[PDB]
Amino acid sequence: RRKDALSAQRLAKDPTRLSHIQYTLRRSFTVPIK
Amino acid sequence: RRKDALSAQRLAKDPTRLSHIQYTLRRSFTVPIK
Amino acid sequence: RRKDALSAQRLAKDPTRLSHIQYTLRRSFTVPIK
Amino acid sequence: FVPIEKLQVNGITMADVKKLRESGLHTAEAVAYAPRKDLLEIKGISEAKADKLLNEAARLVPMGFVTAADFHMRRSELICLTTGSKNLDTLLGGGVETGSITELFGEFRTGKSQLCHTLAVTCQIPLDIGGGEGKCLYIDTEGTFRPVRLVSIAQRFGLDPDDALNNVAYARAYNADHQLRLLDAAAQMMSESRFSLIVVDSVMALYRTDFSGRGELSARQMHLAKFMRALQRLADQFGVAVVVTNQVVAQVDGGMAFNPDPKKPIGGNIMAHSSTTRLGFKKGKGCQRLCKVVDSPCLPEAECVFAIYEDGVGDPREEDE
Amino acid sequence: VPIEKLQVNGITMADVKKLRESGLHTAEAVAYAPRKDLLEIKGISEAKADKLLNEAARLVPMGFVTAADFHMRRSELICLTTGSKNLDTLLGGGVETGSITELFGEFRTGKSQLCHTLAVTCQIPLDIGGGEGKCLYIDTEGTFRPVRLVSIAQRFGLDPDDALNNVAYARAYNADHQLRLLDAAAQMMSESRFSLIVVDSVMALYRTDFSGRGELSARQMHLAKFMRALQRLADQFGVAVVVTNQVVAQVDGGMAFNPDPKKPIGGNIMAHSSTTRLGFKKGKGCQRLCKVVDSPCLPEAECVFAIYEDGVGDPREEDE
Amino acid sequence: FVPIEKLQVNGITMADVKKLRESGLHTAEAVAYAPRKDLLEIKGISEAKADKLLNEAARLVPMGFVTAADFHMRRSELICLTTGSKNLDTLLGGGVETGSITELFGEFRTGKSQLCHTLAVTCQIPLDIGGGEGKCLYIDTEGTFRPVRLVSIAQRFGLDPDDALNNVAYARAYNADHQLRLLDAAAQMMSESRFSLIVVDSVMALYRTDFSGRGELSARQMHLAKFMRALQRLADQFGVAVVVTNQVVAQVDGGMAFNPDPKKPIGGNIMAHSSTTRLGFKKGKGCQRLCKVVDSPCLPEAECVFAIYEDGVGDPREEDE
DNA sequence: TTTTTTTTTTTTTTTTTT
Ligand SMILES: Nc1ncnc2c1ncn2[C@@H]1O[C@H](COP(=O)(O)OP(=O)(O)OP(=O)(O)O)[C@@H](O)[C@H]1O
Ligand SMILES: Nc1ncnc2c1ncn2[C@@H]1O[C@H](COP(=O)(O)OP(=O)(O)OP(=O)(O)O)[C@@H](O)[C@H]1O
Ligand SMILES: Nc1ncnc2c1ncn2[C@@H]1O[C@H](COP(=O)(O)OP(=O)(O)OP(=O)(O)O)[C@@H](O)[C@H]1O
Ligand SMILES: [Mg+2]
Ligand SMILES: [Mg+2]
Ligand SMILES: [Mg+2]
Ligand SMILES: [Mg+2]
Ligand SMILES: [Mg+2]
Ligand SMILES: [Mg+2]
Ligand SMILES: [Mg+2]
Repeated sequence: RRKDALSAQRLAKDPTRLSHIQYTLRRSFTVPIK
Repeated sequence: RRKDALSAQRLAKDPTRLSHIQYTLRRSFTVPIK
Repeated sequence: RRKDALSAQRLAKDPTRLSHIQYTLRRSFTVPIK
Repeated sequence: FVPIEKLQVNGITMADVKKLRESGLHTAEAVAYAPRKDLLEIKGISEAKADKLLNEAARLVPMGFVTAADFHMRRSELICLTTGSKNLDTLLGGGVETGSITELFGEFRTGKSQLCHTLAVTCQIPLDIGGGEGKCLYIDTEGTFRPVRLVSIAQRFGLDPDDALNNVAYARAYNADHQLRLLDAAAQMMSESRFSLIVVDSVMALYRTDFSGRGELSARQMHLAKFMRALQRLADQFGVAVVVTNQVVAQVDGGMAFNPDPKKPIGGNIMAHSSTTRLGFKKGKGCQRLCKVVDSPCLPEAECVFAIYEDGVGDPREEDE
Repeated sequence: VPIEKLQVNGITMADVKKLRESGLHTAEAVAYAPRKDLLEIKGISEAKADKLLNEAARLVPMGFVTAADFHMRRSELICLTTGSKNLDTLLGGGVETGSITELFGEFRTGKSQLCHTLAVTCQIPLDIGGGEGKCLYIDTEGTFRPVRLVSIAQRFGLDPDDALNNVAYARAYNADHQLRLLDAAAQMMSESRFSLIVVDSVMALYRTDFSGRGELSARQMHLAKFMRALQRLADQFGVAVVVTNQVVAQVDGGMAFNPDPKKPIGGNIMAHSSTTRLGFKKGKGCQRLCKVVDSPCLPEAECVFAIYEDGVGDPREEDE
Repeated sequence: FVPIEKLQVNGITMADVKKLRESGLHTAEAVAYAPRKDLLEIKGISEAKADKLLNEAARLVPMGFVTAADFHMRRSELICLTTGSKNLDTLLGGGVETGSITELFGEFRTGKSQLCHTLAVTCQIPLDIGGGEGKCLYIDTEGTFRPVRLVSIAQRFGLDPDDALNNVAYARAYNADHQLRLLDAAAQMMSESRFSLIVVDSVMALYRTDFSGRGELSARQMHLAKFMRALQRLADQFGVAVVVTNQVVAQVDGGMAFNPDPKKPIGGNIMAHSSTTRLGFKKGKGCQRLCKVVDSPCLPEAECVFAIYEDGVGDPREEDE
């Protein structure tokens, strides 16, 4: 648990997480079945 | 079923379908009774 | 016991009480464990 | 409490004050607690004047936050009124608390009016013995008030019967509208002189007959809610202990067999939520009666036995055991 | 995020003080506020408002986030224990921060006792299930009792003096005062860390303040504004919010399907605004029944909890 | 669809493409459907350039008359998403329809959000079972999104929880302006990857409080109409299913007793006319729920019963009967 | 020096008796 788990500042201090989110959002769609 | 059934690209890629539509539109009216 | 214990006039007559309340409200949080 | 005369500052005229007093507002606390809409709907006050009045009232009396320790230490000095019975004092943790609504409900002949009569006398004895050192006010809706009991109880406590009778004010209501309107004169009377106790016996004596049928139920409930809210404002303003008596009704539909008692107080959710403390009364053997705490924000559920005698409400004797 | 971070790109301290006087205390509040309310502030121009909006949008993210990251973020949310194992099991660890929890039921159901227990337990360390923060209490019925807080803190081993000092209390006398107290609450929580907000009760004043069917719309809209402000405060500061509500018996027995003729006050606005709803009923002795009515992620079930001198707890074998 | 890059012909510069992308237009269909006024409002666009762009868009995208037989055989191949309940599936005639607007209205704890979650998770399964094979987009206005339900339902369908979570985009709106602005980002995102479902829960939540009083009713209705027009245009462009959630209020005017339901949805005439299909939800016994088709250009009026379990929405079981 | 045009758009429950 964290004092600021849902705080937006947590997203502001981690540009790498935002870059990963942006990369995952526009990655090509695939069938989610193994 | 098709992923782009209602896409305008389907109509644009088939000039024969458009020609058939134009031919059918201006064909003379007839009574639809057999 | 006082005839004007819960009366609002008691607090208005003691500005030091209000200043102490405001100072206590604004002091930083601490764990209430000895 | 702060008198309303202190409000005549920063362009406030005496005419505005007299209009407000005619409107039922007799103290600056009344102005502070009054909502903006109700203050504005009174004829003769402008919006800017109303805002100025609200700002002055906020300046005069505090309305902000406060630490819990200060509130606790302030509450620890609150005056509690003795009831003349040690068992009831132990059950209530000191006696009847001022500034809170206490309801006494039960069947007939259970002595609900006896406690009100006793409190009408015990509110004048000195503070050292659990008194209030203030006048009492009585509102009667059943024609049951009897000064003879007050004289006897004052004789029990050694107080002068003439002074005891002269220090209590009495009024009788004939309908719901008159019952509500009596509070307007009561506020002025308690503003002119110190009081400590208000008694209403009973709250729903007139409401049961004035409003009948399912169509009029909503109006009756709303009127009762307004009456209790006005009582809450009055108690907050003057800090006087308010005691109300209520009747009971038998539930014909015995679907809820879990409750062994088929009698419940009338009033419904409004009455249940409005009352701060609720005490149910039952008849025992002889003069003994059973008192039970039903709802209380700080007291546990328990029961006690108290006796009634010619001198008033007291602890049961070994002869009645 | 402090609002002082907005002191860039020509922003004057006078603008910051005007925003503070207007009730906005953090950059999140500025970001969430629409342009219309910013224009209503005296001394604010359209270009300045646009610059403020852009600066706020830069500081806090407002874009799209994948569901996995949101799930892993919510997995670390803080839940406050209620002192009862059954309640924790039903709520999956206790009350959830950042969401509105409503408790409704008739009188003598112990809602105020549960509120006191939550208020005291918000100060105990995290490893026990607390929140480690101050509590704020708004009372609309004059039923606050510090004695219960002292006793329950004695149960948990806290210092009564510190426990009383760490709890802020206020009382509202009308709807306007109740709404106005939120600005002071927001300022206090901006100046110091808080974890819990308790409102008991929401609908007490609205029953008498507004009269007749003619004023029903105004009352409902004022309640909607109050709940919108509460939700904005909750997701701005991340503190848990608990509200208590009363009940009313439905005279029309047309819907005989429901065995319970009592429904909470507030109607559709109250029902939709609250994130979670718990109904309370009285059992035998000190036992009480708690039932989950609405919850986006919890099934419908019931639990039994007892009230003792030390607060809300699990029922004992002696009560069975 | 047709990528906007095909417009880079006949003297159209790449800077014009950048301006169009910044203005919210991302596809050739967007240019074709846009009126002249909106194109002229874009800075740096000349009238001749706008005419050339319109001509090029019309050349690529056919916009003429089509015989009804071809339209019928085209619509016969639309993808319909299963809702996981055969009883509810039969009423919809195969499930929700892509390229159309479906609205769900009802009181609380009726399971609208659960159904939205089930559609959000079922749009990824292969279409031969009833899926859409595409990513889902979620816009939340009440802070009620719960990925745990998505994980559980994906476990029910034999889907990988990690990929199921990774294939869903989530966003939250804090005001009406932000909610409207999020559509630009959604359109930009869908222009790069294949999507099949868009859900808005709920449309009418923010507008109720953002706009105040009777005076601001017209502005609120205009903004709502603009938002629904944007949603319809987006659905036409990308051919994805659209689901919206609506709240309900009780009409105090009980003068008309013909309709036993005194509850009507929020939105006024704009919501009623804009939405293509409308479904009302009511609570049954236990976990069962009732669904009723209120408005539909093709489906007859009827009712259905479904249920909610830990794994999502489904057909009721005999145990619940 | 002349010489007017032309509507939009819904909110929102209360309350036991015997
Ligand atoms: N002078 C008296 N001396 C002794 N006991 C008395 C005296 N007067 C009344 N009582 C007792 O008190 C009872 C009535 O008390 P009281 O009027 O307070 O009851 P209650 O339950 O409040 O009544 P109600 O519902 O009619 O108001 C009598 O039945 C009797 O037992
Ligand atoms: N100190 C205490 N010890 C034990 N039980 C107590 C104590 N204080 C209160 N109670 C119990 O709690 C009940 C009232 O609790 P509480 O005020 O929280 O109820 P509530 O239903 O929320 O009431 P309200 O609607 O009046 O706010 C009492 O009737 C009693 O049974
Ligand atoms: N995991 C679960 N298992 C069983 N029932 C559940 C589960 N999660 C939620 N529910 C039930 O689903 C209902 C709530 O569903 P949902 O959140 O979709 O409500 P809604 O009527 O759409 O309201 P809202 O306006 O709050 O979104 C409640 O009856 C709740 O008990
Ligand atoms: Mg009698
Ligand atoms: Mg009597
Ligand atoms: Mg109570
Ligand atoms: Mg309570
Ligand atoms: Mg809900
Ligand atoms: Mg829902
Ligand atoms: Mg239609």
